Amino acid sequence: TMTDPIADMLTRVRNANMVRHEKLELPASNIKKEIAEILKSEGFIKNVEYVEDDKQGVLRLFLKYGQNDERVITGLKRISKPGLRVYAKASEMPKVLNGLGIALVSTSEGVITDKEARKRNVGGEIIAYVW
Amino acid sequence: FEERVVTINRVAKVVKGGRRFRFTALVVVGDKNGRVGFGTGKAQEVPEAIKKAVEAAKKDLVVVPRVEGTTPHTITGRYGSGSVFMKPAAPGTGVIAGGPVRAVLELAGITDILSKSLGSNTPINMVRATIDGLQNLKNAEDVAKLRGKTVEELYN
Amino acid sequence: ARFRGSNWKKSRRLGISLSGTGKELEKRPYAPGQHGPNQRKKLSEYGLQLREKQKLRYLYGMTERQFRNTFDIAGKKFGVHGENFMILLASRLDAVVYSLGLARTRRQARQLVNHGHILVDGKRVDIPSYSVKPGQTISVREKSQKLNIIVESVEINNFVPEYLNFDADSLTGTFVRLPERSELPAEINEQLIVEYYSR
Amino acid sequence: PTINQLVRKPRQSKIKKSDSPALNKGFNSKKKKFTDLNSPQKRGVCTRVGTMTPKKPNSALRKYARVRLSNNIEINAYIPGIGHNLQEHSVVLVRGGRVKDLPGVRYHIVRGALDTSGVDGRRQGRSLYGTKKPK
Amino acid sequence: RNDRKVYVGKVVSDKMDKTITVLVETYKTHKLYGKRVKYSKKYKTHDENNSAKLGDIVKIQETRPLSATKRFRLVEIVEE
RNA sequence: GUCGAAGGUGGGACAAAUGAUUGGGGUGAAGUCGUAACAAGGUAGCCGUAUCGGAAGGUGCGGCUGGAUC
RNA sequence: GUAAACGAUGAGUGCUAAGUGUUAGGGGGCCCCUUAGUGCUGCAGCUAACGCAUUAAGCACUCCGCCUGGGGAGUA
RNA sequence: GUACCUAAUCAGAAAGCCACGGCUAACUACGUGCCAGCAGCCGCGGUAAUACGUAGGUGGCAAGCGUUAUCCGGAAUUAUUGGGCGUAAAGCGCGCGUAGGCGGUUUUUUAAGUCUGAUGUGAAAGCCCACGGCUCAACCGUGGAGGGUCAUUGGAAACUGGA
RNA sequence: CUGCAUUAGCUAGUUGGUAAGGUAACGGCUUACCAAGGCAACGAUGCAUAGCCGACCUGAGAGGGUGAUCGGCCACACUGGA
Ligand SMILES: [Mg+2]
Ligand SMILES: [Mg+2]
Ligand SMILES: [Mg+2]
Ligand SMILES: [Mg+2]
Ligand SMILES: [Mg+2]
Ligand SMILES: [Mg+2]
Ligand SMILES: [Mg+2]
Ligand SMILES: [Mg+2]
Ligand SMILES: [Mg+2]
Ligand SMILES: [Mg+2]
Ligand SMILES: [Mg+2]
Ligand SMILES: [Mg+2]
Repeated sequence: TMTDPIADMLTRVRNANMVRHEKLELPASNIKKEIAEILKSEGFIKNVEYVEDDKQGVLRLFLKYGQNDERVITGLKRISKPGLRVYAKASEMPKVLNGLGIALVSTSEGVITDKEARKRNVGGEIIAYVW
Repeated sequence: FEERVVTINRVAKVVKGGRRFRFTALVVVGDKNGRVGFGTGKAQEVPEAIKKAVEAAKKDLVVVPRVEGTTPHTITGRYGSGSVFMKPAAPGTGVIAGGPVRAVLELAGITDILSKSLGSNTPINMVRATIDGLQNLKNAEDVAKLRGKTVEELYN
Repeated sequence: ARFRGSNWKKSRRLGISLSGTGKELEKRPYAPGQHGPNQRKKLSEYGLQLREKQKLRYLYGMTERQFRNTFDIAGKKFGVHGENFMILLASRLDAVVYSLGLARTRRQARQLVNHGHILVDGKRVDIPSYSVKPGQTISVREKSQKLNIIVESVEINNFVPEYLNFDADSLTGTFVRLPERSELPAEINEQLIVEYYSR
Repeated sequence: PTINQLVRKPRQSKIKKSDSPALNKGFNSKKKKFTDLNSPQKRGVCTRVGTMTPKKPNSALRKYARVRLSNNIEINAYIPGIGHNLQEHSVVLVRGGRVKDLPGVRYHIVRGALDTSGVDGRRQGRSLYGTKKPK
Repeated sequence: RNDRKVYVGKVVSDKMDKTITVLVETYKTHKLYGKRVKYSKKYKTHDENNSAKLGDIVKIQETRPLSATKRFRLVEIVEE
């Protein structure tokens, strides 16, 4: 059965991005909305919409394709997994693509990027790398 | 463009009479200023094979992003079973790479890099893997443009 | 010195004048020995790296062990490794004495230091490998002030690098500051030497 | 493998065998037991000295001696150089190194050590063949 | 006063007299893989009144050796 | 007097060496016998099993294509 | 208690162009839509290549079994 | 009467070892002729051997240079970092299931994991960094820095766990 | 903080209790008495090997290998017992 909803989200994004789909819809969760909001904030995705469904909600993500159809998201990777959870200290926070990419971190200060985590000096679980 | 002959191979086709031999050359071409190319040429004689390879390499030239004589970010170029990891290095590190990779990186005008061939050691596939890695290299300006941010905003 | 062989043969092999004048390369600019005159096949990448390392080593007349130790300590410093290695080589009492012009040859300068003619900060230093730091004064021993070799070398107004400051009247030099790559020999490609020691 | 499989059953490295087993054993006479000690060379006594035919495609008569070592292991040791003084009952120093042509020979006799004489008239690579400087 | 170590576990044996065996569960991270693995230790504990029973969560504190194998005492019964 | 080292006696356990003889394996003459496989290899081959035969192998039963011209 | 016990392809879940046939249904106007099977063809992607391709050998997460040169040997 | 210092005399007493087909920097001659021999591997040698032996030349090192033994590396060839299982080695013939591993969405709470501090401790020596002393260096000394899966205690609470 | 399951069962002062003796001292430490416990696939028991550590060698790292000299701790003093 479904074991990693976050990983599913990132794969759906990866798959839709490969085929250059404009939008994708996925089942919603609070964590997945937060991840989506960072991606829009960092300019990886155009827009995030939430639709109430009387179940768990639906997230609609609109993907960004640059001029010449160049993809703004090149790759996404799940770091912490149900099989093996990965945590880092603020000092040890990883840089993705030498700052060209981002790391999404779950911290006691909320789900945030690696830059904010180093700034706030708060470490946590490394959810994923997006570049 | 500077030209370096990576490998020369005597190849054979079997006919009724026996084996007929030709020479294949793999050549890297570069301006040593962010443009590099690779080509293969086959001929009965090595000079003619080299010449054809040079002409092929000039036809396909790839633009390489460079940050002060190094690459912008770490990358693993993969082609077939060929895999080449390339990590940016500080000045004075030198080119730490083996065989075909060295030729491609030097002719692209990269003077400082950390590299390891993780896959096949077959010369052509190593070169193609290296070129793949360089092609997937990205610069902050382009990433900023694509993500609709300033370079400063990219690094926070 | 330590290596006491044909400096010409070593110059001719390495395609660089170790004396810095070109006298070795004037007549026979090709490798020594039977096969010297004949065409030389292209050097491998290893061959080029080794050549460049040997060029620098024989230029400063050092043994391999000491050369490699110097390369290591240079690497431990801050900045570009190759440049740091070269400035550190130039900072040797040997090199300083030669560049001040107390001797006409590097081997001569080495014998001068090794035979105890040289003073550093007024005191006798006899180790050619001694690492002169900025601010130190190199002098001649009071007894050796009138040596024919020294006086004749000083009379020949050899160009003195900017990082040094020599007074020929007193036979006293000063290591003013660290050299710059510009001031160091231009025939050496230190990057090849770094690569050599990488593998 | 999965992480849970790796925790339950760890990754296992392949153990390696010495090419020179006889040099890596000693013998205690009093306890009458073999001792595990790594030795660079071993002394031995030549049981037999003879010639052997190399594996094809090579062709020669190769000089060798069967040597009973101090640890009491019997081995075949190659005799290097041109010419030898060795006979049965000679005392020799044996080092590691196999001869690829000769199937059973996994060791070499050290020239110019103990009874073994140096190669006569060797003037290049003398240290290898136990010959003193000619001068 | 310095404090003696206190552990919480489930009683897994009550057969012995004035004694209970308490299983304390802790996690040991694998040195290489980094996954935490469940580990259990049975602690022999003094229960004077034979109060505790198999299957009740209990709190135990370290003591002087009370027996050949018993080093802990029952502070309280957390759950039953 | 208790305990008690060493010693003695007994039936077991384990390990190593050796043993008439015997078994398969490996290597090595251009030895002897046949030709089983690779082509439709001249009865497609192979797998499990059973049985038979100097030897490779043969045959039965079921299975696979990693076979099948016209 | 073993078979080339084979799709020589562990199980679960989600996601990712199409076209066409067929089995058992469902829904709406012969046509269209839809569910679960079963075939063929074919993108993207993958692959050493052959090929695979919503019946993945693509992209992912969970758990299990298994591999680490050939022979000796599936022998002692 | 050692170190050190001074004076006098003298290039006089003070260079060897391995390698040079490829990897791998450095080739020719002669002798030998699948012999004698070489060899880490690919191999070399059966009459014009840069592979044997010697000589000349060269290369690499140097009071050393080679060989053997052993360990780590290269070896992503046990792969957490960092590999695989259609045909290359590798999916149990297939179910039913136990332990274990893992698990959908929201809220509240807790704080074991997680994160962030403080305190104690993790000897000295060593490694590392800096400085100082030995003519230099090795070496010696001094001060930092680092090293726990550590304990105790104060916070944070997204995620994992518990309720 | 170690290998081996082609080592799967192990233990009867053994596990616990009571009382007494004994020890600097707690305690099956020992002895009577009472009960049947205790340990083990989270590897008991057996077998093999080994002083342990600060460190040391290697590796980009993660790791791998090792435990001379010096310092700490332990054990031993012809063998065994007192
Ligand atoms: Mg036949
Ligand atoms: Mg047939
Ligand atoms: Mg029959
Ligand atoms: Mg089977
Ligand atoms: Mg269908
Ligand atoms: Mg030789
Ligand atoms: Mg490894
Ligand atoms: Mg197979
Ligand atoms: Mg199956
Ligand atoms: Mg310390
Ligand atoms: Mg011992
Ligand atoms: Mg490594």
